[PDB]
Amino acid sequence: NDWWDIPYPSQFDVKSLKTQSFISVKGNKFIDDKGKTFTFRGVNIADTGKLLSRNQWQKSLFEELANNWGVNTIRLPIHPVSWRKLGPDVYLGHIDEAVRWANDLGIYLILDWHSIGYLPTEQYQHPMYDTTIKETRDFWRRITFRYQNVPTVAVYELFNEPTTMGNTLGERNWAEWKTLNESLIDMIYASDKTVIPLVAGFNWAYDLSPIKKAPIEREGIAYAAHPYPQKAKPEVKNDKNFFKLWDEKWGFAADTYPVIATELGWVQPDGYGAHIPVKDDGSYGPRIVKYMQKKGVSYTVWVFDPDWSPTMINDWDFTPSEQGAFFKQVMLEAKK
Amino acid sequence: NDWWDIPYPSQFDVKSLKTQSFISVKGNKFIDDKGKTFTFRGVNIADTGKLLSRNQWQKSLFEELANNWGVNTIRLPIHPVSWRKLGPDVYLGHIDEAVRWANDLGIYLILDWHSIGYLPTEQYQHPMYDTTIKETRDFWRRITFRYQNVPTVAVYELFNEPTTMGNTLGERNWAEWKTLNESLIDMIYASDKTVIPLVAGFNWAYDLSPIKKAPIEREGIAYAAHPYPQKAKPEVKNDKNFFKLWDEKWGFAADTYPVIATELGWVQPDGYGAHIPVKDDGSYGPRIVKYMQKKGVSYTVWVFDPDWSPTMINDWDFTPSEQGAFFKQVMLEAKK
Amino acid sequence: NDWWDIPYPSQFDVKSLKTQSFISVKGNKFIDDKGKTFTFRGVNIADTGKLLSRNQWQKSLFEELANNWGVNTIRLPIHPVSWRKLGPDVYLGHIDEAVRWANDLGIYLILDWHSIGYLPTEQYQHPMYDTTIKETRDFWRRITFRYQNVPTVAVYELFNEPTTMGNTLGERNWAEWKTLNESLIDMIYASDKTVIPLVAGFNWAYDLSPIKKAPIEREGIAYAAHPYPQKAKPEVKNDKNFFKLWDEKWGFAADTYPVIATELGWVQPDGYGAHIPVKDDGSYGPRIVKYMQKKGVSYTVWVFDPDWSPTMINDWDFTPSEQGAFFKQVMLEAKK
Ligand SMILES: [Cl-]
Ligand SMILES: [Cl-]
Ligand SMILES: [Cl-]
Ligand SMILES: [Cl-]
Ligand SMILES: [Cl-]
Ligand SMILES: [Cl-]
Ligand SMILES: [Mg+2]
Ligand SMILES: [Mg+2]
Ligand SMILES: [Mg+2]
Repeated sequence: NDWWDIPYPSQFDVKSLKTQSFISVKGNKFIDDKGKTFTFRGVNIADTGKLLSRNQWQKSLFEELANNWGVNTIRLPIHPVSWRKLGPDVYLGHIDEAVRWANDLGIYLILDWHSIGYLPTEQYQHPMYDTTIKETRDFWRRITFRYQNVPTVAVYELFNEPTTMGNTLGERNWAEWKTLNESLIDMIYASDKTVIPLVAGFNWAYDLSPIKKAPIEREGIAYAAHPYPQKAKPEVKNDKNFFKLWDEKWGFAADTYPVIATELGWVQPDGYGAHIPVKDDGSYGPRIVKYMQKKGVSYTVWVFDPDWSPTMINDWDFTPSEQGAFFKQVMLEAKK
Repeated sequence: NDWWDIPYPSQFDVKSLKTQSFISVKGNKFIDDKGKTFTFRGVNIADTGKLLSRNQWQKSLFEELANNWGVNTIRLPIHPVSWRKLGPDVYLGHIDEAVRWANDLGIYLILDWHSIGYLPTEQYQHPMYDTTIKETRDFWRRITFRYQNVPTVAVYELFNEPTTMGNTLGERNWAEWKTLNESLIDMIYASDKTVIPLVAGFNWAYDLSPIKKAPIEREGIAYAAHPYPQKAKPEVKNDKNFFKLWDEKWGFAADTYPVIATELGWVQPDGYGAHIPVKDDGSYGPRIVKYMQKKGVSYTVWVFDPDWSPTMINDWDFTPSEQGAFFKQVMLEAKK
Repeated sequence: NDWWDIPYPSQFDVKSLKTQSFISVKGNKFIDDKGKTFTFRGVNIADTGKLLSRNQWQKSLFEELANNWGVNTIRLPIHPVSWRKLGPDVYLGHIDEAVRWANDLGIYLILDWHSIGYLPTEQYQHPMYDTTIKETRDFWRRITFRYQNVPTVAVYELFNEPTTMGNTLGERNWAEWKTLNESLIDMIYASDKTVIPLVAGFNWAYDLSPIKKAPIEREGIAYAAHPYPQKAKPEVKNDKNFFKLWDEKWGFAADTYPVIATELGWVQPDGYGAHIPVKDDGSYGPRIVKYMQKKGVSYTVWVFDPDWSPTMINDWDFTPSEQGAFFKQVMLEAKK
């Protein structure tokens, strides 16, 4: 163990993959490399470390989703605490497995640096999300180098949920956040220009309104939105009123840039692991789907896991939950 | 030990306390919530970890001080190395004990993030004081959330002693330091507006002169001063000359803002643990007391401990030292 | 093990040294304190931790170099990973040994904080070089205090090789880098004004061109250059064309400031540990020596070690390599 003999890193072997189209940004759409408009449709699964701990990190999970749930995309929420606990080298080795599985099934990955808080002050909602600017840069530097020229890995979601929690974490400042995303994007593009960065707004990735006046000044990006049921709070709960509020905060973005709702979903207020902002009577499902389909918005439901809520499944035999059965039918129909 | 099951933090239970007035800032004074002018008068004790290590962290210490030494305030100098060694969760559990003890005795706490150095460059006088901007923010975020609405915890002293040690630690810059304090204050006020932040100047919390032109731009704060005997160095040592020098550097602040001299004290030049700037023949005692009483300045003597110098006590039976006997009489008389 | 009893640091004992001239900057030259023009001529050796691990950290190494290789200078490349692995206290104790050895032999040390990457974003070429702004400041704070007034330690080389690796590590920005060096210099000069800071440019300490318009705004400094054989790439390889390219990027600096080429050297393209940018047929040796001698440039060859390449020696009996035999003759002749 001489530190001077520690190897320089290696890149994923693209020859190990079957042919797969690259996804790219064109105006306000994604397109495949055949030129056809593309929509990300799929789910989040849990952090790789959580799945490994219960022996659920396996190809059979991806096969279930691709073959039975109609997904074309899986979002991997890589939690900083798990990145550190497994260690970068081991974690990347498991992401490699996901790449191979996904490629074999013809589906795509969104790699999400899964933190919640305010990166400019390095203050977070919970220790599982704890990180630094330095560690965040390093994650993207390592990821972009390793998966250079890998079509399967389509989207780099830079920071899951920006929030200052009522300014208890710092003073939210769009200019500062914009500049930091631009810095990350520049590192990424210096290493791989074929990948799609995904940028989020404040109020837990809900409010993209700042981009009306001050969008990120880089091409080829998309914007994230997390339009959970309780984020908009109209006094009268109907399509028209939710649509208008969604329009104002995030939906407008889809007129100019591609948008991925990288989290959405619900559970009954008296259901399993129910909490604000995910409580709903179920009318939200058809509403958000109708709204997204109208605008051509892409999405990954939270979450295809039986422990973390709101769940899509009740157990590891994949018994569907209320929202699981709903979205499964939606995705299957969209696939046709 | 699954990291996703680590609990979110809880707040101190205010129902566990007896009725106690809140202290607040009004102009250049502190007032209690009955509207009466209030003066912090008390002592520092040692870091909680030091006391626990010798089994001296107990209610009987607070009882000695309240009943026999006339104090209405105790300053807790929380050293970053001890915060890390005990760990936040355990350290906060011991601060809870202090809150309950102090509340029962009708006295107040000043919570002091006890570092010495230059936080903007993260360089310090000694490793026991080592911290980062990130860790400092986190400390105040955790403290402010936990003690929301707790009258007993009156003052949040953001950073004990700013100094660049002759610019060996960085280039002292008031604008940069001011901005950082303002950032901390904003985090604190976003979580609890009833607490009093206490801000310090350069030259080891001695020089408040920068606030003449550029005071912190936030309401409800106070300023710290550490007017140890050797900080002012008049050629002729008398009341008039020390008073003028104190006026110029820190005393003037009390005309506009409340001031707490959160450290002061002396030992004979040939006494126990004697060092610059605490050496004095004893004439300093009546002088600083006269000066503070004239201006209505609050204070906490350093230190009610038999090991750390200058001591107020010779042993844990509370045998008074020279300065201990002096200040004990002063505080007892002021209490009457 | 009470953290409050951890000692404050001590300074190297200058009384332990024999008389040795201080080296200082005067215009574009170094001069000794007798007023005579001085040129650093010597070698790098490996990191102290690497040498200790094979029992090669000993005075006999310095004696070999001074007595048999004509050196007046040794550059110590202190790798951050090794600084952390040995720990500051132990590492400084070994640097003390080097100081005593070097002083006894009448030779000088360049202390090099041996990182490769972009310090403003804290991203690096390899983990052995990993550091932070905080740790880098702390290193120089500790070094400058300890070796105050020690003539033997002549040059503080602040950061070995700045590079953004094609902007994959961050966006190279001269203004930001300049400001950071100025910050380090100010810390150093606040502690010891007799030492020479050595500042490097981008493209792995190759490109000093930014200083034409925006030199570091501090007196008494020198500039580093690492003119390895493949850094300049003329289509026709001859003296004239290399000289012009070297002139443009780094050589011009020697007209106004002292310059130390703190790394240079070569190995045959099919030789031991051959890599870009050190591959050459050997014509580089006479060329760079001629160029440096013309301009009065100082230098330390990389590297007097049998493992790290390009080597000056084949084994620890000091069998010379191709470049070793070449530079040994050059230095011996220059000494005469
Ligand atoms: Cl927010
Ligand atoms: Cl809730
Ligand atoms: Cl200062
Ligand atoms: Cl002293
Ligand atoms: Cl560069
Ligand atoms: Cl190569
Ligand atoms: Mg890709
Ligand atoms: Mg309070
Ligand atoms: Mg020196």
